[PDB]
Amino acid sequence: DNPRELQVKYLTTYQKDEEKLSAYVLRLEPLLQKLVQRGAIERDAVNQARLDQVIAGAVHKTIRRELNLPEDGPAPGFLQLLVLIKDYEAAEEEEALLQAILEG
Repeated sequence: DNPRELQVKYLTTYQKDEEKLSAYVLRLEPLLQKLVQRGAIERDAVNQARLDQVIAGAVHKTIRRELNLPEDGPAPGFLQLLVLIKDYEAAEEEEALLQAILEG
């Protein structure tokens, strides 16, 4: 309920085994915006905070590279990050289709 408790819950929210990364980011977003409301995070840090937790919580332990995002660079906005993830998930689906076919 209080800001620290909200922070702990956000930081310990992790991507589920069979959850799409895009669904994961969508699930995180309300929690992040609530943290902004309660003063636990400043507006100007939101994008970085978002990216950080995606990186921390993702099943893919090197997702920052898969999305071609470099450290130190500026954090993408919400919609930009979602589009990067959509493109990534499309490519992953292509790889899965190929594996299923070759397995014929």
